[PDB]
Amino acid sequence: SDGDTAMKAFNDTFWDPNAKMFWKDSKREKHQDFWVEAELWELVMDAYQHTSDPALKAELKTQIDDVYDGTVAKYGQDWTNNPFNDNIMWWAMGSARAYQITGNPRYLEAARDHFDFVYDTQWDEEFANGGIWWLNSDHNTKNACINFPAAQAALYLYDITKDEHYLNAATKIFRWGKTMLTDGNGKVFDRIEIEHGAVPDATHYNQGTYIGSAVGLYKATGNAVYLDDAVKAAKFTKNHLVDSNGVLNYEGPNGDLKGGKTILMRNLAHLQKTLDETGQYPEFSAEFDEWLAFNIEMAWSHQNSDHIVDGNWATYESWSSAAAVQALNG
Ligand SMILES: *[C@H]1[C@@H](O)[C@@H](O)[C@H](O)[C@@H](CO[C@H]2O[C@H](CO[C@H]3O[C@H](CO)[C@@H](O)[C@H](O)[C@@H]3O)[C@@H](O)[C@H](O)[C@@H]2O)[C@@H]1O
Repeated sequence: SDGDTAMKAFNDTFWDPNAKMFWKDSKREKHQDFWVEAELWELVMDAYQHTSDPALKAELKTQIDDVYDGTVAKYGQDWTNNPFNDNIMWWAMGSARAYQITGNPRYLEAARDHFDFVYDTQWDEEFANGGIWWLNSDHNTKNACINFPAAQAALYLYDITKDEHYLNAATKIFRWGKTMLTDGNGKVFDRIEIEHGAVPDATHYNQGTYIGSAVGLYKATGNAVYLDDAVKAAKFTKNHLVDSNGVLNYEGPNGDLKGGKTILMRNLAHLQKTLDETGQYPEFSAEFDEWLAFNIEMAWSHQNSDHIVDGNWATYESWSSAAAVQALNG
């Protein structure tokens, strides 16, 4: 598959087998940032699930354990001192998925311990009747980039454990977030600050985690209202966070946002699979599928001679270049 060629190329260009970490760029001077490494972890897991090449599948399965090992070697196992609740939760969510694939108890303990630290200590009802703080060092804002990923992490932990506590957490987080961090119609706000209120800046990765938490809640509950929520957020994305030809936007120069199409595509694939399997929203499903295929082909067609795609789809960086690889590993 094109997904096989894209992932092997991405590994050949950016994977460091000594440190067991991705390089940040094609100069190979520094390794990827901590949180982005959890998102390239998930990319390896998504290529693992996508490929029907059994030799590549087995090599990616090994790489799932190596990405964790390289990160724990550099940083330790206990990430609860990191001041960013979102740094912790990206890795808790990756760890839950690694448990689903491998069954290695260390990944369940990592996921649970890190999720529980954030939800139990950083969910607050003093400010705005709920929601998780951005930071554990200072409590001034509650952000989409911690709240929707936390919901997703809780839904993985519910799927793994069937402990209803995790479904209750996912539901409480998502309900609060739809009320306080969206316009009620699919546009996901960046954050809500104590002093200055809502900041209605939308981005690919916050549309993405909203969509993924909504689809996950649909799968856990069978309540169609959650798939409606996902559809409205996908429709916002396809009509607003795109150029005039319908290609998803380039969000640089911000280093966190430049690769956010990676997180968006991952979640849009969950919505695509669920609409295809359920027959929900069939008119939207057919149009969504056409729009995704157009985007994936615009990514495919943007490769250099080493089969790496820079994130401006309309020196190569691993986060920016990851989005095309994710798009081809739906
Ligand atoms: C947590 C963790 O990954 C840490 O390493 C990151 O530094 C941290 C970044 O999050 C902040 O910045 C992003 C991007 O902010 C910019 O884009 C926004 C959307 O357009 C805009 O509102 C903001 O003013 C900036 O221009 C935000 O998306 C986050 O909410 C947060 O402010 C990770 O959160």
